[PDB]
Amino acid sequence: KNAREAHSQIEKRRRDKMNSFIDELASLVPTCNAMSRKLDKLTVLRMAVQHMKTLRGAANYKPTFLSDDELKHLILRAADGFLFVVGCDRGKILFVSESVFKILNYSQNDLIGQSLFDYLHPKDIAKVKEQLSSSRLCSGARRSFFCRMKCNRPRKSFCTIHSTGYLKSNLSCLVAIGRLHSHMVPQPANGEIRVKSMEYVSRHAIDGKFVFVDQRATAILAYLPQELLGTSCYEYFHQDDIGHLAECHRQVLQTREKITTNCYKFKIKDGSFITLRSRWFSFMNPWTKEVEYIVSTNTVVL
Amino acid sequence: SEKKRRDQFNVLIKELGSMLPGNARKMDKSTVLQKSIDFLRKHKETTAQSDASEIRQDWKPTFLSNEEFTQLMLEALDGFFLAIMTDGSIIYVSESVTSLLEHLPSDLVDQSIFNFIPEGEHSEVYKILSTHLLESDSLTPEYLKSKNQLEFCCHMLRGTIDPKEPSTYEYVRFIGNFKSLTRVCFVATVRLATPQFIKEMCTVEEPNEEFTSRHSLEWKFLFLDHRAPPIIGYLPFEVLGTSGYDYYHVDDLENLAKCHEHLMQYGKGKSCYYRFLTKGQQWIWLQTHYYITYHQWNSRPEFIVCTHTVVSYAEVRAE
Repeated sequence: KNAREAHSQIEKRRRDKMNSFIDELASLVPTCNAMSRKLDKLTVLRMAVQHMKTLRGAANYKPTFLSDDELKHLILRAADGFLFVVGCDRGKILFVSESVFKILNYSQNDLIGQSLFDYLHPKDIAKVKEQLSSSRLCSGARRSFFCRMKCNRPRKSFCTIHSTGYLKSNLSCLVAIGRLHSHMVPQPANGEIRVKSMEYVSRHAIDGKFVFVDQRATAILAYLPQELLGTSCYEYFHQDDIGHLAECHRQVLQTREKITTNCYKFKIKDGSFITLRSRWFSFMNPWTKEVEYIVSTNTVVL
Repeated sequence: SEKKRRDQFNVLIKELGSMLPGNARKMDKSTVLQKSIDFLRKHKETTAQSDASEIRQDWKPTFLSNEEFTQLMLEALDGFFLAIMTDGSIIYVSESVTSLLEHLPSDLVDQSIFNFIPEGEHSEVYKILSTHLLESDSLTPEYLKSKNQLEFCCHMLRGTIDPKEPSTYEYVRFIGNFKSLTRVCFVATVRLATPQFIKEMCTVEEPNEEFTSRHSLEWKFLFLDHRAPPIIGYLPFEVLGTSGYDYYHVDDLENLAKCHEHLMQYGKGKSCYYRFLTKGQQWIWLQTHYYITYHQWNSRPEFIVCTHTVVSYAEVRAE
């Protein structure tokens, strides 16, 4: 009716305005906008409410007062290195963050789809392969290792990258973060404040040959483990220290007590020397009554 | 049916509006939709014009949850989350703090952060915290404003298992922002400057995890059951024939040897708490029950059966 008319025009105008709002809203929502199929108004509204939850919504692994977006920015601002996902089967790089270009000087496009092994130092392909062999991120799924990866523009065609990640699954893959660590030690500990010193553990056969070295050793001495293993500790000691050290060696074989060496110089990979101090003991296997190895805790000295 | 869709619609609109910033709580469907569109839009605009280009960078793969990406990144970065009132009172801290600084979250929460920073560094840090005060428009999220972003370095006391060792510090870097609460606090990712490549796994994610091995009379692995790989990473063939002692933490060797002597003597035993090196280069804390199996006919020792329990850092430290 004529009377009801003006009112039903207010109704149609409010309805059209509302629908246009829902369409705009939908275009702003990633989830909604993506879908090719048209969405129902109530569903666009539900999805928009959930997205809005991730932005301002609404403690397990994050404080209750932070939204998901807040947590994301908080983490990315602190981020370093690059994330990569490699297929365990064939070693194919299924993904890599653009930050990789900063590290290796390769872009995402360069790497995605390639075989990870084409970008490793040949002497590392095997070790990394061992890492990909498979066994809410569980301790057993964790992988962590150094290797040398090819840098685009070069003696500097490789850089030592440490990767920390977990094996993940229809396809099994490694999701990891690779970081390029700075070797040298700036901010040498101040006098006022007792700071924890850097250390690494090595184990040695009776005659001094490296039979084990821990991951921290690559960080400190720049050698990869396979480079030290099977070689004699005496190859690395500075000649002025060889005498003293051999004397501690001979002594440590004669006792079950810990022996602490004097400071000494150790030749790292670039041929320079750092200063270490080691605490040694000959561990005896109580089942065999035989010395299993000399266990050495090596502390970097300022 | 129209009343049901109208009511569900109203519920959605009211929920949407409740999430809207500002003092005024607008109820008008139209107003709420307008303001929600404005918010999402200012958020795309801001996240596209931010200072840190790292926030726009492609980092996390779609198939990876936020939770897992956060755990992974924090591990890789030797970092934990920390939220402290401008007062200096810690109100939140990530579980990973335990593997990085050897404090339990309960040691930190409801405590002053200054108890963990050398006194010489107190005033400066006080400044950082007290100085910055900002008012945020409803339209623009506080954490998106450059003025609210901040980084600074200082030392933080490490916890310990033995009180004897002298107080020892880690140089760390706070990367965080100021945020308002329903007071004002500073929330940050705290990263250790000294990379930690090998750390202790301080919580048993599973309610309880357990696995079995058998060792020879030389202490070499002879058996590792199907429960072990999801815990320690290694498949049996990777450790079989290798000495158990290769996997123990240096500081535990001595004690473990003593336990084994006791075992050789009595035929049964329980180890002290000790650390075992997983394939992924984490120390997990274990406690092991042992017994020697003897040959059915000649009665000589044949092998040792070991039942390994994974234990939390809280239990190890408690005693």
